[PDB]
Amino acid sequence: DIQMTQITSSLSASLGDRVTISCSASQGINNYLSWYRQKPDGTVKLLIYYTSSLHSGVPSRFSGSGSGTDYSLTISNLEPEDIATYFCQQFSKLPYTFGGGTKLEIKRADAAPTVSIFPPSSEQLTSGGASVVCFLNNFYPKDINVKWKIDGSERQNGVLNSWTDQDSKDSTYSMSSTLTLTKDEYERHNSYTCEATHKTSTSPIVKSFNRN
Amino acid sequence: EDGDLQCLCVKTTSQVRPRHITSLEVIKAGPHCPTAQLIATLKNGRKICLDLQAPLYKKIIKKLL
Amino acid sequence: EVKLVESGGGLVKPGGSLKLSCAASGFAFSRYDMSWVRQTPEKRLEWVATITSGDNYTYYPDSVKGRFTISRDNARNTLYLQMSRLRSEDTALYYCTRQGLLYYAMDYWGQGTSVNVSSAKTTPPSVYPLAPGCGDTTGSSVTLGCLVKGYFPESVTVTWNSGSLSSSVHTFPALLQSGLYTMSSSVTVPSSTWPSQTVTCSVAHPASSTTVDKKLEPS
Repeated sequence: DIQMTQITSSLSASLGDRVTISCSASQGINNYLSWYRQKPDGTVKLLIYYTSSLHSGVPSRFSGSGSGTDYSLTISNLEPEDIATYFCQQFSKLPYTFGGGTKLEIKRADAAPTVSIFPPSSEQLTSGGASVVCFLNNFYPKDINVKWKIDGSERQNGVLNSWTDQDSKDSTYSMSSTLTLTKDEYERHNSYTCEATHKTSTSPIVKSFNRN
Repeated sequence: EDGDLQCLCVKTTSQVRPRHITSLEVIKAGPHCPTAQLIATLKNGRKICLDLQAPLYKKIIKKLL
Repeated sequence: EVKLVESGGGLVKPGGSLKLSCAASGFAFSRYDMSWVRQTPEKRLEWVATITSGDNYTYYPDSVKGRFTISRDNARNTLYLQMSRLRSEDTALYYCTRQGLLYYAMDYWGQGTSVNVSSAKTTPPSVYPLAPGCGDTTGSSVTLGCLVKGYFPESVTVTWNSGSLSSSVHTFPALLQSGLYTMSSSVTVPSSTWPSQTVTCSVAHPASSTTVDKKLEPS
């Protein structure tokens, strides 16, 4: 098997820019690489074959390049139809392997998250469960980190974090941290805190509540 | 590099006298040879691989495919 | 256009069977190598099968040999992928594709027929309202939400006030916990206009034929 390594999971590029998107290969393929683009929803379509020959109906700004184990796709003057994920395949030998994919997102001036914390509702406590929720909304960049602290000592046990796509409206990410807990051991503690480390400040932003 | 099987036509020439070529085989692209190829077979008996980068190529795409 | 319609995708129980179909249109189907590729939920792409157009062979990767069986019917212009002994891992979106001709990459891909694969039976959602308890920090905007626990299959579509306050809303992707789906949705409004105004989250989950409204009551 050939490990096809697309090093940047996602990457930030303002509109009208020049973008390079690298795809490295575990072993030598004989520039028998491809490039694919997947619209956030839509089908995927072949962009470049060989290493640099463009497929029919592909814009001129797309140009492939490389040799041996290293290859690049590159897009001059980026257009908003290109905000998508990109994949490199190789077809030099079986089994055919793809890249991890590179997601393309649009750079804005990094903003901090508006953090809101919520205790588990009465309706759910009746059911016999307890989910403490923490919303971290409208921030940039996607890079964010969360600490859950019950009575001042952290817990990474029943946590679940779900991030949104980049907001089409205003280019800001938002995430949701759910702390699922047995309803009895929820009542064995009082202080519930949700910390959030982000690029926008050194020490974290903290939202909390007590039971009383 | 643990040598897998290869294409019969790894390298090619545009430079050949068509007067010599008695025949012409074309084979598709495959899992055992990523690029397609075509094998011109000469009067004396040799076979040669001709370039698909040159405009010897528009008589391929249509030809077999 | 070269077009590739796909079908037969659905929910199947582990250790089951299913036959995917891919209808071809816009080319000499018999003289083209055809393949199947799948996209994991994780997201990544994965080669699954290929078949030589000189009728000949089939090629699969190690992860699905013997379980999967690619096959064509040039008469019908249709490509089948016969799956059996399915697993958790095989849960993915399955594209049929066209290799071929000069350089052997997949030049055309279909829309994609989906294959969700799990043992869970349809379940409507519990819906719990999310409102700020006790501490009266208020401030000049206020954020609220709706937790949607314990449902299947994923397909729920949470809307607010019949999409009245639809700007300043964030619906989060559903994670799968304990065999059932869980998602949430937040909404932000001017602080003044909440406690007085009606604020209802409507959680439609057409799979279980359900719609669960919930007004957000203060504390």
